[PDB]
Amino acid sequence: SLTRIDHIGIACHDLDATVEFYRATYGFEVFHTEVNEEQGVREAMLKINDTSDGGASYLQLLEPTREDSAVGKWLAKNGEGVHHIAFGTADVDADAADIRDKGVRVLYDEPRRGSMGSRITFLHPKDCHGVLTELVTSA
Amino acid sequence: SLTRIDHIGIACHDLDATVEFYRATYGFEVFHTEVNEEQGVREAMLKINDTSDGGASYLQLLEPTREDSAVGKWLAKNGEGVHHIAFGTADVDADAADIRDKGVRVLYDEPRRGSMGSRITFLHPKDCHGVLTELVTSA
Ligand SMILES: C/C(C(=O)O)=C(/O)SCCNC(=O)CCNC(=O)[C@H](O)C(C)(C)COP(=O)(O)OP(=O)(O)OC[C@H]1O[C@@H](n2cnc3c(N)ncnc32)[C@H](O)[C@@H]1OP(=O)(O)O
Ligand SMILES: C/C(C(=O)O)=C(/O)SCCNC(=O)CCNC(=O)[C@H](O)C(C)(C)COP(=O)(O)OP(=O)(O)OC[C@H]1O[C@@H](n2cnc3c(N)ncnc32)[C@H](O)[C@@H]1OP(=O)(O)O
Ligand SMILES: [Cl-]
Ligand SMILES: [Cl-]
Ligand SMILES: [Co+2]
Ligand SMILES: [Co+2]
Repeated sequence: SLTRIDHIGIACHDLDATVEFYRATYGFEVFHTEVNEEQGVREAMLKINDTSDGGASYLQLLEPTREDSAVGKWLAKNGEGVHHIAFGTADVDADAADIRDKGVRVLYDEPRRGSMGSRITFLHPKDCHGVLTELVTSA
Repeated sequence: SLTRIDHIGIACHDLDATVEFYRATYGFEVFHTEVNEEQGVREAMLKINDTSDGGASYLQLLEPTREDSAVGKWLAKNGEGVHHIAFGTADVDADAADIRDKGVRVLYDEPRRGSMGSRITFLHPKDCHGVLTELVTSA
């Protein structure tokens, strides 16, 4: 079952500049940074709060590592802004299988590696009224 | 201080169809619905979780009441998708005054009425790396 908003994925041209804007304007600190070569992103997680299911909610700031990537293509077309939303679950494999059985396109057979060792999948935005939708089980 | 993600604002052509997609696909229920004539929206709040600051996080589904509105114009230009993000605070007036003092454009002098009697303001998306950003104090 999906038990939280895990994160808001925000695409930006310059991660270091955008991280500084969040820190200076709101006082949000960097929880974690990493590069995901498979996804083609340099990412910064800013933790905003903890959640009633035992997890947390983050802003996930993303800069593309290459133009030919999900976020590189999206930035080229749309400019900086919200790229995806992510829901947390204790069992991404089971929740993904249930949602596949409703005819929503699940982009990965098997969950892949996301932030901080998480296991992730995505739902096609054209099946979700225009919202690229991530499912996340934390490590 | 901003202590939670309050909500994700999602623009849609047909609120009743989009609410049904969230209910059928994820099991999310309607927490509240209302019309905001000033903002030009018919809205549905779906509660996803409670938050460590005592508040909650929602999906805010929005259908425009008229074409000449924030959401009507955005839908016309961009199609269905994420429209804004909202941060919760115990004192929207003070947090708005601090952010005004950093040169980020605050759209309302005085917080206005939002969902469930809340007091809200917005930050200009061109000052926030492309993200229309709401500040919310719950009633
Ligand atoms: C690591 C991490 C984490 O949480 O752990 C992350 O979040 S990594 C985050 C980065 N990774 C990902 O996003 C992986 C999942 N995304 C993808 O696989 C792809 O971006 C998708 C969904 C398939 C789309 O393919 P592609 O990038 O090749 O562009 P596309 O040209 O195929 O676009 C197909 C249509 O979908 C629309 N479209 C594309 N990206 C979209 C988005 N982010 N939100 C809403 N709509 C979107 C686009 O406007 C096209 O619509 P029209 O037909 O033109 O109207
Ligand atoms: C009740 C409730 C609740 O929580 O309680 C709600 O949330 S009600 C939610 C609905 N209410 C609101 O959104 C009120 C706040 N929004 C506004 O006042 C306006 O939409 C804004 C920000 C000023 C923009 O003005 P307008 O609608 O007239 O369109 P615009 O043509 O002025 O656009 C100016 C530029 O800003 C860009 N722009 C417009 N809306 C945007 C959005 N949602 N996210 C990111 N960028 C956006 C647009 O692409 C233009 O960029 P280019 O220069 O072309 O690149
Ligand atoms: Cl990697
Ligand atoms: Cl009203
Ligand atoms: Co993500
Ligand atoms: Co809102």
